Amino acid sequence: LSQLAAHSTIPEPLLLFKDNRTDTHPLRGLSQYGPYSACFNLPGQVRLAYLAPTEHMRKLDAIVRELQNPATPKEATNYYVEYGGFEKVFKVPLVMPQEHLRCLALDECHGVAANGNGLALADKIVQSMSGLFRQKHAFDVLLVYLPASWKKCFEYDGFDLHDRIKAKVAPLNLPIQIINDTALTRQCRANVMWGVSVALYAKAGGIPWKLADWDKDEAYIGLSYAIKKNAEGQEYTTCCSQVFDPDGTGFEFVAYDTRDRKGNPYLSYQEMQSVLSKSLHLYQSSHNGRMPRKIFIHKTTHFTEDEIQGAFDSFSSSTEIELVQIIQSTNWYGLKVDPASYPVDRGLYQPLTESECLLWTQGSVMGVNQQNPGQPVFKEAALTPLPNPIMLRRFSGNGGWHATCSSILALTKVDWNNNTLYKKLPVTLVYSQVFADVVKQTPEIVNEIYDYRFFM
Amino acid sequence: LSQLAAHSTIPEPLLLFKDNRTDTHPLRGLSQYGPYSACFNLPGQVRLAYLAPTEHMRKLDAIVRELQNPATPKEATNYYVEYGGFEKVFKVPLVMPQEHLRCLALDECHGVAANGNGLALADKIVQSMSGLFRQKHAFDVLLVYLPASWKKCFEYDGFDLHDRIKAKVAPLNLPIQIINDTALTRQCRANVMWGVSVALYAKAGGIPWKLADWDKDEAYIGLSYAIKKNAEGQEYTTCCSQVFDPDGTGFEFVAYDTRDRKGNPYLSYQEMQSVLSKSLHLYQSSHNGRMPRKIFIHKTTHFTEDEIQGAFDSFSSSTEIELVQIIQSTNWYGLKVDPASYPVDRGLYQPLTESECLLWTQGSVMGVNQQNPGQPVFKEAALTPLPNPIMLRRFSGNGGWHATCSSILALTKVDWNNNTLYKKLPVTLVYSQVFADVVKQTPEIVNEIYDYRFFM
Amino acid sequence: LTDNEFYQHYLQNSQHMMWFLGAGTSRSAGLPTASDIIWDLKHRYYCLHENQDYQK
DNA sequence: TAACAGCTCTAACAGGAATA
RNA sequence: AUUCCUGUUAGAGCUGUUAAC
Ligand SMILES: [Mg+2]
Ligand SMILES: [Mg+2]
Repeated sequence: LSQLAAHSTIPEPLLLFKDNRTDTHPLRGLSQYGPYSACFNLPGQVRLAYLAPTEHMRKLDAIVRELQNPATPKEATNYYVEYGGFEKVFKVPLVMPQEHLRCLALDECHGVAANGNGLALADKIVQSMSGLFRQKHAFDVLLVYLPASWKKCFEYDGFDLHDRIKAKVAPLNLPIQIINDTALTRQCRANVMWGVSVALYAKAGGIPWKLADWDKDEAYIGLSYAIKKNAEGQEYTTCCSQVFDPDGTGFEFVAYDTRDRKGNPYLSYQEMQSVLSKSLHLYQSSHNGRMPRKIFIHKTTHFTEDEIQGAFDSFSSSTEIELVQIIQSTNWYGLKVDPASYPVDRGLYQPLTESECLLWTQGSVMGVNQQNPGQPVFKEAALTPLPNPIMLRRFSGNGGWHATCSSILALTKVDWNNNTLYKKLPVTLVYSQVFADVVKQTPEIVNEIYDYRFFM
Repeated sequence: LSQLAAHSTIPEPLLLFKDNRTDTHPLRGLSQYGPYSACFNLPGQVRLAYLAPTEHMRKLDAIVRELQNPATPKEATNYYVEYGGFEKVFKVPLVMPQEHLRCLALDECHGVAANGNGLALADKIVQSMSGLFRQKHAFDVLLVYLPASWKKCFEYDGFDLHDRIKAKVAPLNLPIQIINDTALTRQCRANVMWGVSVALYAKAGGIPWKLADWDKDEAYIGLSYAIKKNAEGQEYTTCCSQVFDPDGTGFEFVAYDTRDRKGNPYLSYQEMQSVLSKSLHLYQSSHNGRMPRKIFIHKTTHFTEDEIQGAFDSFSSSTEIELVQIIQSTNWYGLKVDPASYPVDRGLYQPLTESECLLWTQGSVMGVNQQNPGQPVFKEAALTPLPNPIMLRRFSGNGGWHATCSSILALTKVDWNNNTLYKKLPVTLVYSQVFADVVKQTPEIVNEIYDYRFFM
Repeated sequence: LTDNEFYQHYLQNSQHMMWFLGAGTSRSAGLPTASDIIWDLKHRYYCLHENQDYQK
């Protein structure tokens, strides 16, 4: 009775790179081959701009210089790869801004920060951008710096400065790479060069890497929510992200608040039907009208009867729907035996119940070790000694745990904003949660949809 | 035989304002709803500085002071609405410049006024404003005042004072709104106040209004030229302009030189192919890299056989190129009968022959007039009794007069420098002409592209 | 009449009940509504007289 | 509608760095 | 907020099971 169903370890998903080469290590492949989207000239050159107070601009130009020159990894050398210099590794020059492409924040921002007013501080930071907006064509990415003296307005109740800035500059089409004193300090200072460099490339152009072995006929959907603590009650702001590989070479990753007020994170049958309608209409527009054949709707909470009925009735019979729920905190945890020195291989899925499975999005990864090749690497070794798996509770499917598990595993590796090897959750869930935070901070965003490069 | 093809009256295009409240009449919509950029709070407060001889300094204060007070129109009262002041109409405070920002024209300028040296006067004015180079963050718009005593150097053969001043100041990236005695020389105060208020708000970085429901996938190119009277021959300066709408909410308007020597205003294969490739890259940079589905080109003269092929070879198959030539001088003119008491409706386009149509850019507009409500308004009734119809000659568009006619009609309404209802030409043509003058005066501008807010 | 009383009223006597569904219900069935049909017709005609790409 | 049980989530903080 | 998710402190949201009203 102690013998469970046999598991199968899904191998490490391959990532499409420069010249359609595949390598499961993102940074190693980027150094070796280059970005997938560099095959075409979406970014001609990464022209930057600075927005910071006059005192701390030296930090911005210093960090940009550090991006220009190669760096060596000091911490987590088990996984990271030596930086080859932005021009060498992304095959595109990184242009330092000239005098007019380099703005100065108003001194009134300091007064507002001393006053402890987050809303006015974000408004003033945005209003400082007019000098660059007269030259919006000149630059591609704006590096907004915030001095530590503004910490009092960085994060407090009912507010978040980063989300407010992102929601204020998203309709203005300019990507923004916010930099906190964190790129200054930051000892493994070749971390900065890869996280910041990959973010800069994604926001100026796009697609640093693309997941291979992706059927063009599947659209993946992830719903996630956030809470705004009202004085009387609460507001549950839920938003949905969508990923798919279209007929064109440009892999698409969007989000869009489905929503007026909601008291629970479970969408009503009308809301799910409307959100799902918007989703497949977007897919059809990106697929010249072709119907999706596989649909994956990942939700952090269980689908009610209304949600499943809305899913069933929104599509036609030809498009099978894979309604899956992702559980983050679970009691179970495993230990590999042959007992192994390193924890269980990443990607092992263990069918517990006919509808509930364990997926090991965390765990040892093979073939991506730089030093002592062949040794396994545990991404979260610093944080945890063992990997905590997630629970997939399939609410609607025809058959095959492998089909959804491999899709989730491949969706855990295409977060360009993520410096590390993978993510505990699929990019759909994380982007839906990020956009949920954004919409909760700024409710007047429900009108439009946005690409990933705006909010990553 | 006296029967012509049925004319079609294109409706008056709508303009987008704060909270996306559409209106045909720009100033009335500005009064009722406010500027387009108010929702983004992009200009914030407007901070402006002065640069004039001290003997006239007070005048500037006066007009600026009178910018902050209501004004009631006395001339063209049939069109102009009551002015409410910068604080009320634009929902934005007008900032009194401090003594540190306020500058005085250096004395030797007055002396060179006697010498009749335009280049020396312009350079001396630039050196006078050089005290404002360091304090670029403090102010947004500079208000250069040229006294009537300098009229000797205002305009003379081969030199334009305002053109030279703006050509010198644009590479330094600081807008100026030159003010002469004219603005303080007229009779109707509300007219000038609307003009200066809109000009200053748009020069700060805001957008007073935008084309309602404008397609973001169409780019409207416009090429114009200017004459430099060389000693031996002639010089033709050709420059292009773009008025496309980026993926964001705001919209762009940028002109650039088409470039070594030209004796004819017809771009060759190489030059036209080059300027159109630069335009294509400019459009790609804003829309993440998406092709423009259709591109409209407005040239003042006919397209050559080589020039059409040059325009074609610069784009892919998906792009639709509608080459159009705009002719202002025609023997035709229209009379409206039901004999209408008011001239022929604006936007009434008459297809004369295959690839030749008559567009009535000038004419009566319904529902715009303020006094005597419900009556047509003729903007140019002062200059002449009739509206002269311009003529479109099509060279490349596969089909459809409606697309080009509506596009041009809507384009003649987004000239912020213009304080009247519309223009005779699309903003592409007029801004290409203005930048052609700027480049012809100053040859050292050909390298860089410039926004409309600099030269408007 | 409040909706709950109507539900009780119907539930109380649903044996003898004609239904009169209009074109609004088919709105969800995924079928184009009246306004959608009108917009399709304008778009179908507008592209033909003025030669414009239909799918563009 | 008022408690009570479990399952699971986010909301604020804090926090150190890949088998030693 | 270059990143990662490990914990702490709380509250909700769902399910229920009773007592009702
Ligand atoms: Mg980022
Ligand atoms: Mg002007």
